[PDB]
Formats: sequence, C-alpha cells, structure tokens
Amino acid sequence: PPPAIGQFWHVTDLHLDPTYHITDDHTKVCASSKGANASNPGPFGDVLCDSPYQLILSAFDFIKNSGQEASFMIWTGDSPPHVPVPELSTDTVINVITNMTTTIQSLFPNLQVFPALGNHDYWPQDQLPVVTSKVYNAVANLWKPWLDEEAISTLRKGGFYSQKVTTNPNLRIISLNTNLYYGPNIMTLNKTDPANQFEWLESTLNNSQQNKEKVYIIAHVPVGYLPSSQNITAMREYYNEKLIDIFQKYSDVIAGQFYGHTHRDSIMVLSDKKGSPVNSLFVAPAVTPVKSVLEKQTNNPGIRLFQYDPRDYKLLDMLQYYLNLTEANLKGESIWKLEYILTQTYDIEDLQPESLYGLAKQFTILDSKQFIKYYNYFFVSYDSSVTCDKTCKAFQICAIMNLDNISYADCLKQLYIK
Ligand SMILES: Nc1ccn([C@@H]2O[C@H](COP(=O)(O)O)[C@@H](O)[C@H]2O)c(=O)n1
Ligand SMILES: *[C@@H]1O[C@H](CO)[C@@H](O)[C@H](O)[C@H]1NC(C)=O
Ligand SMILES: *[C@@H]1O[C@H](CO)[C@@H](O)[C@H](O)[C@H]1NC(C)=O
Ligand SMILES: *[C@@H]1O[C@H](CO)[C@@H](O)[C@H](O)[C@H]1NC(C)=O
Ligand SMILES: [Zn+2]
Ligand SMILES: [Zn+2]
Repeated sequence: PPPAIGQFWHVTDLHLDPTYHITDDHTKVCASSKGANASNPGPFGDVLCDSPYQLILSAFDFIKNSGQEASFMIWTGDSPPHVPVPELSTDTVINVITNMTTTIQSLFPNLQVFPALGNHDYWPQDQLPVVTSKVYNAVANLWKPWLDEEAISTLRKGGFYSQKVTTNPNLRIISLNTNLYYGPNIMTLNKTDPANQFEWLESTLNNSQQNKEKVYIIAHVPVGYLPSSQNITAMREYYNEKLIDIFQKYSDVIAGQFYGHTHRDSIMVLSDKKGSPVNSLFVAPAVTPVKSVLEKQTNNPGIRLFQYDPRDYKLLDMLQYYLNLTEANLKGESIWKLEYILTQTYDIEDLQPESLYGLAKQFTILDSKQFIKYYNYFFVSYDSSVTCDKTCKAFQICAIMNLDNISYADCLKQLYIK
C-alpha cells in the first residue's frame, strides 16, 4: 500500500479550428469539415468539425474545477486543425500552438506541462525536419516556462527534449518527436536515424539507468500496430522495430509510455524478446471529435488522469473523463463526466505490464464481455450500441499484445490470414 498518490493529466490532439461558429449554412460552420454539411453542430462542436475553442476551453475548465490535484500534465500535440495545406501556413500553425500554450499557462500558472510535437504541429503537416526550424524555435520560446535550457536546447534542434519533473525530480519525462518516424514525412525518407533521436534516446536512457531514475515516455505517434487495420504500423515499420528494441533493452527504466495520434483509447503491452510482458503503453483519445463523412464512428472528446506511486513511479490507475457531445450540445452545457476507472471496470490490480497482459488474455475469450467494454471505451463511449466482428477484434487483440512484426504476424496467422 502507498502513502500518497501522485496524479498527472494527459491531454492530446486538441485540434483547434479557429473557424468554428454556428451559422445556418452548415457547409460554412467550420473549415475542417472541408465543405461538407456539419452533421449537427453545436457550441461544443460537431463530429465532422475539429474543436471549437469553447470545447477545448471547457476541457481545461473541468480540469481546474475538477477537485483533483496534479503534479503535472502531459500534452502530446496536434493543435492545428484538419484542413488542406494551402489553406494553412507556418504562421497559423504557430498562432494556434501559441493560443493553446498560452491558454493552458493562464489557467494553470503553477502547473508544469510537458509537450510533445505532433504531426500537424508543422506546416506543411507531417514534414517535421531533422535540423532546426522556425516552428521548433517558436515552440522552444513558448515552452521555456516549463523546461530546462538543456531541454530547450534539443527542442529547437529536432523537436524533442527530456526533463526531470520539478515536483518529483528523479522522474524524467522523455518527450519524443515520433513524427520523424511517421510515414507521410518526406523529410526523413531513407534516413538511418533522423535527428539522431535513437542515439540520444539510447544515450538519455542509459544515463537514467545509472542515476536511479525512472522514465515516462511521452510522444505523439505511437509505436506498434494500428488496431483498426491489418499489418500497418503507425510509424514506419523500420523505425517501429528500432524503437521497440530500444524499449525492450531499457524496460526496467521506463515506468510507462503515453501517446496520442490515433484519437482512440488504447492499451498496449510491450513484451521482452523472450515473450514476457515488460512495459505498459497508453494511448489516450483526442479532445477533438472530428471524423470523415464515410466513417460510422468517432471518439467523444476525452481527458484523462493517471495515478502513480511517488516512490518508484509505478502506475496505479487511470481515470478517463469525457464529454457526451450530443448531450453537451442538446443542453448547451459542458458536462464533463467520468467514463471509467481502469482498475475498477476491468477488475485488475494496477497498471503493471503483467496486470494488463492478463486483461488482454481475458479479451481473447469467445464473446469476452471485457473486450466488449474495451471497444465501447475505444471510441470513448461514442455509440454504445456499437459492435465488432471476429476480424476487427482480432486486429485489436494482436495490436494490444504484439508490438514488433514477428510476434504480430504469429498472432495474425495463428488465427487466420490471406
Ligand atoms: N476522426 C479521425 C481522425 C483521425 N483518424 C486517424 O488517426 C490518425 C490521426 O492522425 P492526426 O491526428 O495527425 O490526423 C490518422 O492516421 C487517421 O487515420 C481517425 O481514424 N479518425
Ligand atoms: C484563442 O482563440 C480563440 C478563437 O480563435 C479566441 O476567442 C481566444 O480568445 C484566443 N485566446 C488566446 C489567449 O489567444
Ligand atoms: C447542406 O444542407 C442543405 C439543407 O439540408 C442541403 O439542401 C444542401 O444540399 C446541403 N449541402 C451539402 C454540400 O451537403
Ligand atoms: C506486412 O507489411 C509489410 C509492409 O511494410 C510487408 O513487407 C510484410 O510482408 C507484410 N506482412 C504480411 C503478413 O502481409
Ligand atoms: Zn490528431
Ligand atoms: Zn497525429
């Protein structure tokens, strides 16, 4: 039993659409909808539209009014909205990051925050470079009030840094720019090691290894396989394999990992080369509810809070908060509710890797009531009469339990493939 509980927030993929507004021509409500009629728009947004400022605002207002205390906050990026490149620019990107960064800093003057860059936090999107740049330097200025000179230094070099936490200074947050590894990123094609991030990672980890230090990885694009499709890593396979090895090697140091990018609530469990679970990974869903017209599903906006043991930074639990957008628009109020408490709904001990690996196995049971939950929660309770066939479920399961491609294919073939 632990004598006090550490808590920190994780917010991601804010995707602000400064255009949003209610008007009678639903093609004009928000530029992110790209000309489509916004399905049923309200003051807190629309499924076809990125986040109106007031949604983003209510999310942070709920945190401040939450009645939870927190040592820090993790912010995994993607702040500009989904509109085509010509419609945007480097300066707009920066104004948007600036607004977010300021808005947070105003409401949370005393709170430390550790950002990571996402793939839309650049113009043109996804083209995050190896060497310094206007955006990298822009954010370094904006995030000074939360970071070292040492941190800040590397931040401008290639979009990344690492940082002891003020209120727990043997906890080091490592913020990675995994956008360097994202498919669409033309800057990094054919590069052995973009911005020497692997070198610096291997280096930064090895260093924490010795100094009795625990590490939390923060980043935007997760490692592993995208769970709602077949044999597609989120990053470039090549890098995913490379990163997994690194995490394998130093898993004793890493006490948790945290990502966004997918806009969905997901867990993953890294196993050692031997096949034994050794690191827990957590992909938090987005604040924006945005989606394609052809897509049945999306997320409800979401916000989450983690719990740790201040001694070893072991992960005790996670509480997932959300907005029932439809309701929130019907009432025209920000009723940020609690969706679930992780150890409660799944009836497991903690967030250790063995704990979660065990839950994963329970999912594999024919008609697992457990997996059913996990799939409601996967789209942040968005439709709850939602269902899932054997194949989709297989693609989820394998993703949760297999991070590198050997073991992901074994899991796929095992049951069954073209
Ligand atoms: N509404 C949305 C928005 C993004 N996505 C997916 O999640 C990822 C989100 O990346 P961005 O947030 O950088 O667009 C994309 O790879 C996209 O395929 C989705 O499935 N539904
Ligand atoms: C941020 O953006 C929104 C709309 O674009 C505006 O109403 C809000 O006041 C701005 N706030 C800051 C701190 O820039
Ligand atoms: C949007 O809404 C109006 C009213 O339903 C409709 O007549 C019009 O065709 C729609 N336009 C598009 C692009 O969907
Ligand atoms: C999975 O994807 C990679 C493409 O990156 C491919 O080379 C590999 O052969 C594929 N595996 C299967 C089972 O098709
Ligand atoms: Zn995003
Ligand atoms: Zn993204």
